[PDB]
Parts: sequence; structure tokens; C-alpha cells
Amino acid sequence: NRRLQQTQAQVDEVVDIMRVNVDKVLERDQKLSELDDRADALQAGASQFETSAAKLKRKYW
Amino acid sequence: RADQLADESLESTRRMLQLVEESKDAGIRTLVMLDEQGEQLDRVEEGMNHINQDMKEAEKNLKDLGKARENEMDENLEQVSGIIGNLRHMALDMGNEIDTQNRQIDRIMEKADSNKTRIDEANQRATKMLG
Amino acid sequence: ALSEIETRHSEIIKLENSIRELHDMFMDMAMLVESQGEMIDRIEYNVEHAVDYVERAVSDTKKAVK
Amino acid sequence: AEAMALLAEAERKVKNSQSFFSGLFGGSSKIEEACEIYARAANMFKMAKNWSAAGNAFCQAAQLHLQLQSKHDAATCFVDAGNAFKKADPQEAINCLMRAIEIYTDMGRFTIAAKHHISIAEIYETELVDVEKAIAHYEQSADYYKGEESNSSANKCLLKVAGYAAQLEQYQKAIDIYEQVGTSAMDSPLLKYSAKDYFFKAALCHFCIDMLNAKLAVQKYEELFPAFSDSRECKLMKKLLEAHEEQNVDSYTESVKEYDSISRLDQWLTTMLLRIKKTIQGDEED
Amino acid sequence: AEAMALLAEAERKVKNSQSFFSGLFGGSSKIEEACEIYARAANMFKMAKNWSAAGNAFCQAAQLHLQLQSKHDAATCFVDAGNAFKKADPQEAINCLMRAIEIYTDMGRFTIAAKHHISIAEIYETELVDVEKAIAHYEQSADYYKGEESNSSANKCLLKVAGYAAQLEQYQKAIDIYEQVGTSAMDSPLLKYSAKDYFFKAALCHFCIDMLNAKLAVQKYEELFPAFSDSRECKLMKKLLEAHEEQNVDSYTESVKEYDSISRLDQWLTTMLLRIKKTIQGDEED
Amino acid sequence: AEAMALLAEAERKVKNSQSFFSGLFGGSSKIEEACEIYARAANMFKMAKNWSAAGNAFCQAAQLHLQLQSKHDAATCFVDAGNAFKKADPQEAINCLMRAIEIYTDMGRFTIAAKHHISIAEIYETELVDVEKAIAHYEQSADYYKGEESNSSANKCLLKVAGYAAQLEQYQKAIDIYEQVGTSAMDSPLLKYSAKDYFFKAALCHFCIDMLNAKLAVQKYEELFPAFSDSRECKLMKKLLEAHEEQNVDSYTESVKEYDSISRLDQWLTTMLLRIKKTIQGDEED
Amino acid sequence: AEAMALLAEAERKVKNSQSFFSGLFGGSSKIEEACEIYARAANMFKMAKNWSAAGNAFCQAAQLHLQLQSKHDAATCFVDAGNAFKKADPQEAINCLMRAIEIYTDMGRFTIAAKHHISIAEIYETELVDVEKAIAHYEQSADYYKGEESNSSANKCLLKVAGYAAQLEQYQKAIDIYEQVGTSAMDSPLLKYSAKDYFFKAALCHFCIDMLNAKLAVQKYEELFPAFSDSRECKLMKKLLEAHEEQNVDSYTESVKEYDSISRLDQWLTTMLLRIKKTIQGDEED
Repeated sequence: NRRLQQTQAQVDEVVDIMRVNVDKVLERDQKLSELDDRADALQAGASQFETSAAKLKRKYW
Repeated sequence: RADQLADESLESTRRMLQLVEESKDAGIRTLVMLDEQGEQLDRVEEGMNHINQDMKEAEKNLKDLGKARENEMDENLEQVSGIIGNLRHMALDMGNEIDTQNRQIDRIMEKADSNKTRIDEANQRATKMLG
Repeated sequence: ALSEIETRHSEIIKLENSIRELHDMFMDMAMLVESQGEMIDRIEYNVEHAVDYVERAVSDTKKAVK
Repeated sequence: AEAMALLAEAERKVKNSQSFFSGLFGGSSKIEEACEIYARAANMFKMAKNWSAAGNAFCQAAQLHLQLQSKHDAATCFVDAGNAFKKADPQEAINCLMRAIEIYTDMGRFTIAAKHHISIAEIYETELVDVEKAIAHYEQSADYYKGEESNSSANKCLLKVAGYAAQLEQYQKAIDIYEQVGTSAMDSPLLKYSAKDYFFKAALCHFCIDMLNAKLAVQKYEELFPAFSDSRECKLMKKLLEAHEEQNVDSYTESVKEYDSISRLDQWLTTMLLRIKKTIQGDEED
Repeated sequence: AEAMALLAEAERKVKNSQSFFSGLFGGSSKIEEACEIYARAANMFKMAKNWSAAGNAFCQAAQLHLQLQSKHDAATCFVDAGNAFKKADPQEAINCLMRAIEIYTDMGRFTIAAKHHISIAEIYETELVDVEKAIAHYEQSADYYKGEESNSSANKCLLKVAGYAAQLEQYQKAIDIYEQVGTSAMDSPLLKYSAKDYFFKAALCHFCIDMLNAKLAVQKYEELFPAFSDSRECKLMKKLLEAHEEQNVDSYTESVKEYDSISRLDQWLTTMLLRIKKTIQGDEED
Repeated sequence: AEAMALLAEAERKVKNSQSFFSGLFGGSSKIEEACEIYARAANMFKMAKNWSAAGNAFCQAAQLHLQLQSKHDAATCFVDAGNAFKKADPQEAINCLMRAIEIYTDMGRFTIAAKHHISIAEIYETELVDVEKAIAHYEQSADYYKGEESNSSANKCLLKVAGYAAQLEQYQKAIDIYEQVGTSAMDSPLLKYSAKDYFFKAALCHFCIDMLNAKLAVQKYEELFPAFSDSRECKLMKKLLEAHEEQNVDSYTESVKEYDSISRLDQWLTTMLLRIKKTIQGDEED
Repeated sequence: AEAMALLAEAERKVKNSQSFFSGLFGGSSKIEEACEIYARAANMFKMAKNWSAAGNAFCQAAQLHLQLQSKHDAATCFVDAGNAFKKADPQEAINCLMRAIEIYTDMGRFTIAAKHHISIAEIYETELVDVEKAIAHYEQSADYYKGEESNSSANKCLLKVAGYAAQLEQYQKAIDIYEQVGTSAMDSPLLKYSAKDYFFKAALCHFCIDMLNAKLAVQKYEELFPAFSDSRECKLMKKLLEAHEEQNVDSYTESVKEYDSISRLDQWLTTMLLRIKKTIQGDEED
């Protein structure tokens, strides 16, 4: 009886837990989304360095 | 209606289990990954650190070379309760994995950028001494 | 006593309600986390590999001065 | 470090050298120097929150970068320009992004091309209100995602396509999209979970058919009464089909009032449900 | 900008230089030029959705890359080609992947090798429908994962192995896997609750044993009454163990009908439960 | 091993060489060595639990790095210094970070500038109790995040701003912020459920108004009697609005007592609720 | 092709050159070459699941890698070796890891040092069963995490420290840790839910105290019965505190039985509750 009118909040409290769990994960998505455009773009420049460093090898070595 | 509610809602309490159980299943896949990924990022971070090192050397070289119905209805609640505790278990593992990685992303973004510059500067000094 | 049996139901449903929605979140959750999981599988790839591109560069540069 | 001053000097060096200036070598770096200048300008423009100017500045450094031979870091600049205009007060946010995708596409980066492609179709709708082109982008984009193994994203876009397709009268084409995204979801027993709503939407979408396309779509749907997820998809539908295949307009309008309890009706559902509530009435003095 | 033109130029340059054209220094740069060519072709073949051509093109640039001495970035191409062929219409999807693993595997890259190994066992099942070969891959791959202290991934694969192993006929070899994945799951309080289903599956799997392997496996399980997670595991099992030990195919099929209320059964369970149903009928008119 | 020895050699090497030491070139290679020295010292000073020493040491290596022209890695060093002083005993924790941002910002690095920007306002609040400067930072930082379209992050900061804005009597300026963060969080169905609390806070924050506003905002809010989550937002507010418009400091403090069961009141709520409870009395005894 | 062949070539080259063979530059290119060899061998060893050979091989390559002058890459190699040995046949898993941390720590890389430090203490317990050496690591590591302001991880370690500290009779040293990790958890409204269990553990850990060390800790605990989360914390405690202050090894042993219903007891609780169960009996007949 009372457990019903009581346990009701035993979940309304969790409904809040996940409310933050859903947000926490989503906050990481954007942090990893931007990191995906700066990390991949990073090695992209490394590719330019790999080609440049490779040529400096076929001339001075 | 009276009975169509004391039982229907009772079916909801029974269902209230799979509802909070399917959540665990959904949480497992998440945690299992958050953990798997956690270790991955460790080898991933090594990349930003590995490049951070080499670039320093690479830069130097480019510088050197450049110059009883209610009794059960009460039990189902206890069941939900026992599961609510679980929801806390995942909520913490998910939480501690999130906060620990977010700060990790910070370090990654930092070093990644720091190295990006060294690459650009080196790429502007190397491209000229091309061929 | 009726009054308690009816009031009971009222509180039970209000409870049943809040429940169903909390379940709605996990559904969307498993769809988000997974959609992000694939966004990292490529990261680990582009990372440990970028280590190869940089490693090959720093190596060639060294053998270009000695 | 004056902004407009940088914008001037940048112009002073962004030009093929000649005379004693050209000397012995050209200036493939000059153009790069100018790019760095305009970037330095857009920096302080973004500082004073003058975005507009920052965006127009990035457009310059970006355009110049192309005149140097460096599509990569160039396109990224176009992105910076787009982010600027977007958050800014003027437009141009659409042009920068198109000029970005042409690069990520020709170069060979469809992953990111689609990443910006969805942003595009999202702006061409929430802003310019040009769905006829937005859907086109949501679709081509989903195609790219569907080729990068990324199922989730692909479906993410498809949902947009069909979603706004039914809100434009394209009811049938919508159910079809829901069928495709429904088949390419069962292959993954981790999606079994969302695969309901699709059947609900598809069954709701009606191209004014006289047969039981919906009574059939709800049938194709595998469900078990004790189940829960399912009770949030077909159960209602059946009651709606009976209220429609039976020509009654109280039971439908009241069943939509009841379902609104266990499951809140979003914008979409509402609009369409009313369209059906009217197919009923429209059928009424007919 | 024509792929067909590039594919030709690439060929013209990809060949161990002969006569004067060779001199002393080989064509280690030429072979690379060709690789860049084919890559550009596969690229525009991917925007054209010609997939087949895109994949075969990447295969070319990749093979040549091997002929250049760069297994790393080569294998990477092999993967690109796999992603192409997969979401394409021809085959080669399985070949490219095997050709990718031989490289990640002999190069010192097992992490990613297993990443593609599971993809392989996934395609060889959802496409080629070759369960026996898929299991072999899911297994060898789980070995690598478990080596990278990625217990998490290891079990993700083991579950596949046992799962389809019970579907083929290997009920015993399935329970053994469930026992191992069960012992190496308690060491992580983050899988306690999930460790139930394992015991349920293992107890359901029967290799036609006459003893009480199941009545013993259910006993090995630790449950009480105030546990509600456990309610969806052994409690049912015992009822099934009694319905089997009493050759009553009416109490077993009734209990499965009841349990299918509080916990919806999935395809797997259904198939196996029916198998046990037939062993019983098959014990009655017996 | 010996930090007290390293610091000494450190200064003994960080100095523009001359005479025979300078020869033809000298500077960068040397000063960098000193930077590495001080970093090596600061590290053991960190294990030694001196902190102060570690922090000032990082400050040394950091300042030195600038004398070599390398603002990037330098600023990151300042971050190390900030982390030191932070979890240390002296101050300077704020200075290091200011010296970090002055670099990241001017460098065109707003993505990270905001990262340490929020850390800054966080220290300037939790420690220095300098709310007037903290808000300025939480805000400008949110503007940067909003530029990268990092919505969620920007909202995190905005929530900080408004949250601490209502505490500094700035009630109206708070509700406005809640309005903005509310209008830029509806298009995403992943923030639907959350948009509630926003309306609750905004309706609670009262700039001493004597009429609607809250009764108007509660209306602007979209709710349905069968709503579950909404029960934790306006349903309470209404009752509070009635207990306020009727200057009844008995029905307000009662309903808050009941609500403190279904949804416990956090410190914030309590503080503001008591403030409103007092405004009622300050209108009764007036 | 074979590893046995590679190990051989690697050995015949891993020899410091001298005399004429050394020439002007002996170079570390040789030692490095051998490192690459052994790495290539260790991997194929990891293919045939020879593990032992794989690990020892990695140890070789890493050891030489030290003779090369590149402590970093070497360290991570030692990690590879640890990854092999760990999930292998022989031991050395502990050695490699110690040999890795001695490098990360001295190199100034604590961030990663703690990452492997926790793995270490995690093996030194679940395997070597050397709690006294495990706790020392869980602790020092937590100190590093706390040094990197990484609160989350720091707490992850502290929980381990105190958790196993109570098992080693160290009860007071446990409660202190719970008190600290408890105070530094309230400042974060994202740990409120977990903060309970802390108080339960701390109130359970007893250093043979007879007073109200827990009866005071239960009061410090802000609770309101109709909260539930809290019900799974002090309720029982209160009932345990009465059963101890009355030398009742029946009310306490009954309370543990009843509480083991709504919330199951883990191995930790079981062991401690039994110790407390004995402190009562031994007090009765004394």
C-alpha cells in the first residue's frame, strides 16, 4: 500500500539520474566530435610532413 | 475498473522490471564500450605523446639540416528497488568513466594542437627545401 | 475501504507513468552511445596510425643529418 | 595589430610577384602569408564578436589558400567561415558550407563531407525553409553514411528525409523510406528496440489508399501482447485503423487522447493525426 | 579529372622501369605516383556510387603500394576497398579483409586485426552464411581481444561463438564457453547482474546428457528469493528441469508461455526451447 | 633526483651565451634545455608534495620557454603550473591560467581557451568567491563554446551564469538566460525532458514582480496532465503562484514540504524558495 | 618469415660495434634494427598464442630499445610485454609493469604511470593475493590522479584502498578514507547518490570502538526516510548500532538476514559483518 505511494519517488529520482546520464554522454559526443575534426585534420598535416620529410631524405641523405 | 487497475497496474509493476532491466542491457553495451574505449584512448593518447616526442626531434633535425494481490504489488516495488540500486551502479561507472575521459580529451586536444603547430612550421620550412 | 483503494490506484498510476518514460531514455541512449562508438573506432585508427606517419618522418630526418 | 590593416597588407602580398620583387623565385608562400594574415584578422573580428567580418575574413584566407594548392586546410577554413556566419547575424553560412563540401568531396573525405552535409540540410530547413533541397541533402548524406559502415548516422538522416517528406504530402514515399530503414535495422538485434516507431509512422502515413496498406503494415509487425515497447506502436494503430476503416470520428479522436498519456505525442504525430482526423471528416460531407 | 584516364596513366607509370628509363635508381616514387592516381580514381568512383570500380581501384592502389614497401598504409587501403565492396554489389569484400588482416597481423597490429576479424566473421555470417568459418573467426579474434586486456571485447566475441554454436548443434561446446565467459565475468562487479543470462543459456543448452548437468549448473548459481534480477534466470530453469524429468511436454510448453509474459523470449531461446520440447515429446510417444 | 641541483644548473644555462660559448649561434637550444630542467625539477617537487616549489618551478620553465618563442607548449606548461598551485597551498593558481588563456586566445585557440576559461571561473568562484568576475568568464566562455557549435558545453556554462546570477540578486537577468538556453534546446529531442527544470528555475527567479511573468511562463510551457517528468516542474509552480498571489505564507511553505518527497530540493532551490517565502511575509506585515 | 629466424638475426646484430666495424659512428641504428626484429617476432609469437615467447621477445626488443636511447617507446614496449605475460602462461607480468612505471615516473609521466599503476595493484590482488603491496599502489596511484585534479579516478582508487583496508583489519584507516572521499564528493552534485554507500561502509568499519563513532556518523548523514536511496545506507546501520550496544548476536545477525533482502550483501559486507558478529559473541562470554 504505502510502498506504492512511496516507491513512486524511488524511480522519479532515477529519472533524474539518467537525465544527467543522457546529457553527460552527449556532452562527450561534442567533445569527441570536435576532437574528430582536429585530430584527423592533425594527422592530415602530418601527411604533408611525411611527404616533405621523405623528400628531404632523397636529397641530403 | 477497480480491479482493472489493481491488476493492470500490477502488470505494470511486473513490466516495471524488464523496463529497468532492459535499461541495464542498454547500460552494459554502453559501459562495456566505455571501458573498452577507455583502454583504447590510452593507446590513443600515446599517439599525441608519441608524436609530441618525435616532432621535437624532427624539428631539431630540420633545424640542423636547415643550416495477496497487494502483498505482491508491494514485492514488485522491492524488486524495482533492488534494480534501482543497479541503476546507481551503472550511473557511477558511466559517470566516473565520463569525467575521467573528458579530462583525457582535454590533454589529447592540447598535445594534438601543440604538435599541429610544429608540423605546420616544419612543413613551411621543409616544402621550400623540396626536391 | 474504497477511499484507500481508489486513492491507491491514483498514486500507483502516477507512479506507473513516470516509469515508462525513464525507459524511453535508455532506448534513445543505446542509440546515441552506439552512434558515438563508431565515431571512436575511426579515431583509434587515425591515431596509432598517425604515429606511424610521424615515426617515419622523424626517422628519415635523423638519417638526413648524420 | 589592426584588423582592416591586416586586411590591407594581406592584399599587398596576395598577388603574383614581378619586377625586382619576383627576383629569382616566385611566391607560393606569399599567398600563404596572406592567408595567415586574413586568419589573424578574422581572429580579432571574432574577438569583438563582429562575427560577420570574421566570416568574410575567413572567406578571403580560404579563397586564397585555394590559389596556393592546398584544398585540405582550405576547406577547414571554409568551415571556420561557416561557423562564423552561422553563429553570426548575416547569411553566407550556406555558401561557405557548399564550398566546403565540394572540397571534402573531390578530395575524398565523404565522412566529413556528410558531417557538414547534414548541417547544411538542417540549416536550409530551420533557416531558409527550403525543404525541397534540404531533403535532397539529407538523402545524399545518408547515402554517404551508409557507405562508411556507419549505420546509425545513415538512419539518422533517412528519418529526416521521410519525416519531412510526409509533412510535404509525400506520404507514400515516406512509408517506403520507413520500410527500408526498418529492414536495415533488424539486422542489428540492438536496434530491434527502436524498430517499432518506424512501423507506427509508416502506418500513420497515408497516400489516400482505399485498401488496407496500414492494416497490412500493422500485420507485418511482429508483436507479443505481454511485451511493452510494442504496446507503444501498433496497439494504438489497430484502434486507429478500426476507427478509420469503420468511418467513426470520436473513437479516433479519443484514442489519440488516450495514447497521449502512456506516450506523449510529438509535433509530427500531432500534425499527421489531425490530417487523418480530417480525412475522416473530409470523407464526411464527401 | 576522368577516372578512366587516370587508371590508364597509373598503369603507364606502375612498372619496374626498364632500359634508360630506369638508369640506377628504381621507381619507388613512380609506384607511389600510380598509387595516388588509382586512389584519386577510386575516389571519384565512390562519389559516382560506382562502388565496384571504387573498390577494384583501391585494390590496385593497394597492391601497388605493397610493391612500394609500405605494408601499413597499404593495408589501410585494403580496408577502404573492403568498405567499398561491402556496401557494393560485387564480391572481393571477403578477400580485401583477409588481405588486410594478413598485414595487420604480421605487422604487429593485432588490436585492429581483431577489429576487422570480427567484421569478417560478421560478414561471413550475415552474407556468405558460413557459420562454421565464422565461429572460427569469432574465436581466434576473441583470443586477441582477451590478450589486449580487453576482456570486454573478448567476451563480446565469445558470446557470438557460443551463441551460434548452440544453433548449429554444438550445445556442449556452447555451455563450456558460457562457463568460461561466466567465470571471467564475476571478476568485474559490472557484469554481475548480466552473469545470469549466461547461466540460463548454459543450463538450456543440452548435448543429450542423461545426468543432471543442468540441475547442477542451476545449483552452482547463487540465488535467494528477494532477488528480482535472478527471477529471470534459474527460477524458470528449475521448472523446465522438472518438466523434462517428468516427460511432460505440456508443463514445459505452458511454463514457457507464462515466462514469456514477465520476460519476452527472443529468437534464440524460442528455437532452443522448442528443441527441448521435441526431446520431451520425443521421450513421451517414446 | 636532486631538484635543488637542477634548478641551479637550470639558471646557470638559461642565459644568452657570449665569448667562446656563443661562437656564431646560441639561444633556443640552450633556453630549451633549461625549460626541460625546471620541468624535471617541478616533477619531483610534485612527488615530494612541496607543490609551491613545483608550481613556481613550472612558472620558471614556462617563462623561459617564451624567451625561445614557443607560445604553444609554453601555455601548456602554464597549465601544468596552474594545476600545481591549484592542488597546492599558495595562490598564483589564477595567474598561471590567465597567462595560459592570454596565449591560447591570441593564438586563435578558443576551443581550449574556453576549456581553461571555465576552470578559471570555477576557481574564481569556489575559492576566491569572486562571483562578479566568475560570471564574466562563464559567459565569455559560453560564447566561445557556442561558436564551435558545442551547444551542450555552452549550455553548461550558461547554466552556471544564470544559476549564480539568481544568487547575486540578478533574478530577471537569470530568467532571461534560462529563456535563451531554453529556446536553443528544444529542436534537439535529447534535451526535451530537461527543458523543464529551466522553466522551473525561470519561474522561480523573481525580480520582485507583483503579477504574472511566472504565471505567463508556466503557460508558455507545454504540459499534459498524463506527463510524468512535467510533474517535476510547473505542477508545483502553479501551486506556488497561487500561494504567492494570495500572500499565504502557509500554503507555500507547505506545498514545498510535499514536493520535498517526489523530488528533493537541492541547495539552490532551498535558498530561493526561502527568499520567496520571505517576500510573502514582507508583503503581509506591510 | 619465422620468428625463430628473426630472433637469430636480431641477436647477431644486437652487438655494440667496436674497432674498425664501429668506424666513425657505431650508431644505435643496429640496436634499433634488432628491436624491430624482436618486435616482429614477438608478434607472430602472439599469433600462435605462444605468449611466453611473445612476452620474453618483447622484453628483448624493449631491453635493447633502452640501449638505443629512447626510454619512452621502450616503456610502452614493456607495457606490450606486460599485456602478453598477463594473459599468458609464465609470470613477469608484474616485472614488466614495474619496469614500465620506473620509466614513466622518472620520465615525468605520472598521468600514464597511474594508469598502469592501478592495473598493477589490480593484478597484485586478484592474482598474487598481496593486499599489503596492492593497497600501497592503489594509494600512491590515487595520489597521482589527485595530483592531476582527476577527482573521479582518484576516488576510484581511494575506494579500492579503503575497501581492501578494512579487510586487512585496518578499520579506522578505512573510515578516515571514507570520510575524506565522502566530503570531497558532496561538492559535486553528481555523486550525491553514491555518497550513501560511503557512509554505510565507514559506519560499518570499526576499530574496536565502543562509543558512537558510527552513531555520530549516521547522524552527520543528512537523510529523510522516504528517500529510498538513503534507506540502502543508514537504516540498517542504526539497527546494527543498537544490536552492538546491547551485546545481541541475534538482532544483528537477524538484521543482516533481513537487510540481505531489499539490498543484497556483497562479499565485502559479508566478511565485515561477520567480524562485527564475532566482536559481540566474544564480548558476551568474556
